[PDB]
Amino acid sequence: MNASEFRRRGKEMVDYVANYMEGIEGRQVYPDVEPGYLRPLIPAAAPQEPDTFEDIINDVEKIIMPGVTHWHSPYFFAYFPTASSYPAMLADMLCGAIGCISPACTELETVMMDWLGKMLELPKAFLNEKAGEGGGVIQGSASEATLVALLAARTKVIHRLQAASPELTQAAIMEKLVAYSSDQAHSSVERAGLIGGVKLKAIPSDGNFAMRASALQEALERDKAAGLIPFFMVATLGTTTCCSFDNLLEVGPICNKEDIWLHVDAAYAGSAFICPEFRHLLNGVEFADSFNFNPHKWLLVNFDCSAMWVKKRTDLTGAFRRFRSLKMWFVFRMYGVKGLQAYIRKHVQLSHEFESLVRQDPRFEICVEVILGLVCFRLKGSNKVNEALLQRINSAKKIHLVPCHLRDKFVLRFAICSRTVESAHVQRAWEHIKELAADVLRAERE
Amino acid sequence: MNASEFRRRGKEMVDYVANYMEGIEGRQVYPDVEPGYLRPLIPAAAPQEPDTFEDIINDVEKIIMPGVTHWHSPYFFAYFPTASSYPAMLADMLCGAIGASPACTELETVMMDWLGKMLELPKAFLNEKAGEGGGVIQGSASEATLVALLAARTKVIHRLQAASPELTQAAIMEKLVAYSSDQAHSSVERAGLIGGVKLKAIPSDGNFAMRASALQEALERDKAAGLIPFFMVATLGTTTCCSFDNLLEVGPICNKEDIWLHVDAAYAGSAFICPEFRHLLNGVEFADSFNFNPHKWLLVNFDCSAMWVKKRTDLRFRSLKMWFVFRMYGVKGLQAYIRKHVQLSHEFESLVRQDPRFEICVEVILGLVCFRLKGSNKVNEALLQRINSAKKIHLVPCHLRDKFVLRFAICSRTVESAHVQRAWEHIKELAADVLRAERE
Ligand SMILES: Cc1ncc(COP(=O)(O)O)c(C=O)c1O
Repeated sequence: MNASEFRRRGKEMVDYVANYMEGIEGRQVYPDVEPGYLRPLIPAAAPQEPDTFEDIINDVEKIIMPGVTHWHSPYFFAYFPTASSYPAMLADMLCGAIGCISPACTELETVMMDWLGKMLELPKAFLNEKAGEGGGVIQGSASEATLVALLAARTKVIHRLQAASPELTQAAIMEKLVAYSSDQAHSSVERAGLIGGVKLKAIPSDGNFAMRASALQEALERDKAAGLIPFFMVATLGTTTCCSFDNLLEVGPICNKEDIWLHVDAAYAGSAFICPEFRHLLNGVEFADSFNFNPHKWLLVNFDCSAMWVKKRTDLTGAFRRFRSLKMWFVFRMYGVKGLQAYIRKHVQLSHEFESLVRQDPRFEICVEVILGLVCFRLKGSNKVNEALLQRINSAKKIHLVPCHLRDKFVLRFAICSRTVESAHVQRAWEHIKELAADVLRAERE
Repeated sequence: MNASEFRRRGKEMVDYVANYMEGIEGRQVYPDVEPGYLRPLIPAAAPQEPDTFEDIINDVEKIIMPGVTHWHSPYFFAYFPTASSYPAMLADMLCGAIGASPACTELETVMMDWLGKMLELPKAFLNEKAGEGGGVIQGSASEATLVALLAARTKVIHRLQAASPELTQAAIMEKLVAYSSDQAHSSVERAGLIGGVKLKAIPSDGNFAMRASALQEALERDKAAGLIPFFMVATLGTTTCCSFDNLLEVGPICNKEDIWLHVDAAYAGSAFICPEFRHLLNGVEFADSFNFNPHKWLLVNFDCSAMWVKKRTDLRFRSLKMWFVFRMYGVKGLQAYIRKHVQLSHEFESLVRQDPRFEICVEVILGLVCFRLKGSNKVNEALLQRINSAKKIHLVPCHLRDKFVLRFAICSRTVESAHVQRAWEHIKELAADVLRAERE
């Protein structure tokens, strides 16, 4: 098709999109289709002549929609929020026109990482605006980022021990290397240790599911005693399981003095640190060698955006593609800092709403302190009761919740995710959960 | 911003984008601004209140455009891998709104069938209810080559162990050999290193095609030296020139010698939707796997690389975009698209044959012309250097044998023979100046 025809149809698709979004509340979030429903609906071969746009869009409604998961539904309460903003869509559009994989890309990235750095109020050591030795950079995921960090640290320690002891071979050194994370850390850490070919050990967390000084130091002594070599440690701010926070201020100086590279994975919670109410949870970065979080989670930049800063950017070269700063730029300019702060606080509020609806009911309990946007709750009593509860919910198909385990407790996770969630939805949700609970607790007397 | 702001600014962006594409002829293909230009044009910190859309798009022209490459220019005469058609942009827009997905798994299966029939692969390769064999979208062609090689590795190991229970996997692998043309895309070499097997190049003939004589030789030399051939990559539309391995001669030898025959159609594979070109693909019946990237010529986004196997046992929502592109051009549209480009190629080819200073190195079949200035390597390097220096068009070189070469690829959506005329005349001029200098 020619330019002029894209105009008619692009604008049409813009309308089609807006509609889908405006009416999204109406859709059953999860698909109920029987395998192989699709093939009969689509012809055996490609068409010789072009089809009409009318026919194709109809077909998107009739054929594709029924078979897709609508995660932008405000009724999606699983995992963590996944960024989808209209400003990013507009960027993707432009970005599709230009194409990408020169200087505007690299430069807007550096400057955007500086914008974001100033927002999270990071130590100047991570910022390269005033000529600093460190800087920011966009990765595809927290996981990739953690890997990039593990491998920079690996390279580092090798270059150190070899400088001080030339006779020493790479193979012989990596045999000894040990890395760390909290027992609450994310799989991406294990992934990294295996790719990086080193040993990974978990530190036991405390009753707030946080890594502390004493526990980390036990570990280190234990492994140094056996001749192993600490080189890398990941600290999680906003664990996947229950949004708990490693004690960065306790752990930072330890890592420093033990010549252990400290990476802070803040993939979800990191977004909230642009609000002064939450910035303190980040106190400690001072000590970190690298810091990462996912704007494509809670900062409205559409997927593929992961933000990482390092104290020494040449440390990073040791590890040896797209135009993502454009999205960031659009999102930041189209919302402003204030608007972003509001986005965050609106979720946090709604999470506290749900929280206090649960407390208020003598039958339930909160399991972890509710810090920001995730609620870990439970029906008082047996696990089995709560596995029963989650079944009912997940079977009813109105909402969907993801259980986790906290030591020995089975726990239900409610997560404020979507861009358009209001107080109304959260309430509707809690109704549904509470009907189903009473049902369960009544089938408990039989 | 809310949904009705987006109905407005979204349609506005549709306009900005179309304008962009339409006037693209006029833009210089390469930035003429230095790393460092951007920071001072843009404030030091993010704004507190929302900026206006109007000020943002103005900033895109004034600030972003000078700093950007413009690979969608007709004057970009190489393969732009992240190039996209309009139907693809329409798809992306929807894909954004949407974002465990039964529709995306199943559409992909049907699209692979569509592509399949378009290329008219033998019935075997079809996943269309036949049972045996089938097709899959791999990440990239490198990833495909590696998948075939692993499948092939596994096959030979089982084969040899059934015959000789004593042989160990390790003892076997140490002796395995893989082959490909000496024009084999780099991604064969990588697949071998990861598969931990020996890779040897088969020398091509006067046409840069792999032939029986050369294949048999290597199988003889290596079998006798106690090695075991197990895998080969035949290339259809090489990445240096636009060469074509002879499947008719190579195929039968593979089947006989138990060599697994993977065909790498690369970029060229798309041309086989046209009857004129299907003869270059005769031989696939012998092949065990077949791969190509439809991005190049079937106007998709390159997240896509199609691969089929004769036997399936031996082994992001992409499908939507495919569906949109195929549904929106039609087969005939797609065909006209390849055909136009081939035509532009033969037109550039003429201009080249019509100047005695230049030669043509490889038969021009598809959208690529390999030519140079008659004479010396030195000379040509100098000509390429000053073409890129002028930044008005872009070309990439390659080495065929021992000889530097200029590749002219007609690849963009908007290319017309005017752009070709204008580019050739540009290439003549700087060749004059280059020739002069050489005399000194
Ligand atoms: C002949 C050939 N094989 C393999 C490849 C690799 O393609 P991809 O980058 O999609 O893996 C290319 C593309 O550049 C090619 O031209």
